[PDB]
Amino acid sequence: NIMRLVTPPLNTDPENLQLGTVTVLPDSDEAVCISFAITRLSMEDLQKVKTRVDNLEYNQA
Amino acid sequence: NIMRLVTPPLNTDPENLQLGTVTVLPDSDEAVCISFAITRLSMEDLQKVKTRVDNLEYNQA
Amino acid sequence: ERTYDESGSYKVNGFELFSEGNAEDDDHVSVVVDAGKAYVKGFKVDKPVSTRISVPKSYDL
Amino acid sequence: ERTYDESGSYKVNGFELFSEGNAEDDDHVSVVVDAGKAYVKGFKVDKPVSTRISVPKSYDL
Repeated sequence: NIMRLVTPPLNTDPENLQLGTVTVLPDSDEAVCISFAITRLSMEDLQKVKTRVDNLEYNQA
Repeated sequence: NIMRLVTPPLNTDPENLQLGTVTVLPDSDEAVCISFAITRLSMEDLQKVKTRVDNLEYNQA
Repeated sequence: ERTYDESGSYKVNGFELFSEGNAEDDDHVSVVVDAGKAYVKGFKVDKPVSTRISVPKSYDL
Repeated sequence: ERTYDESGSYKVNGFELFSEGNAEDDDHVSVVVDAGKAYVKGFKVDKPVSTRISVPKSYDL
């Protein structure tokens, strides 16, 4: 599709982990690479998220 | 108890996982079933929660 | 032990409650628990088919 | 099985996408995937070095 409307293919296969998407410009050597890999959240990260929620509710108050 | 004041039994046994509650109307075959089971949160779900938090703080700003 | 110490008891999928009112006995109301999977106390609990349970009718005055 | 039930598929580290444009073939663009570690369907996937992949150029009109 044209660059304004191009989108990556839709997939729902549980057996595969998506690492990212590669976009190729029309008839060119240039390509745009982006990573969208699902990544873990360690218990430290989840505690930091909880602290951010605490700060959000404090600011709401 | 009367329908306005009836509540489910309180339990704290670790050995059991609560799946829901069933309410029976007084002297009737009808019964209201609701599921309150604790469900997991995969890494994708937690990442989505983190994104929601990011949107929340953006809107706060 | 590791699973319970990390995440505790949680549901994976299923175990929905549905009322049917099967006339096995006039003093009971039949309830159906849909098939599902869960980890209770760290032990997996996989049920392939739904389980039928019955609750006694409320007659206390 | 236990890991996939608890958390699904996720990435631990690595697997970044970089475009190099190596001239292996005029009809292709070379892309490098950096080394990383991941858990797909609960099975660990640990790669020590990067992998080269190539995408065909777009000529559809």
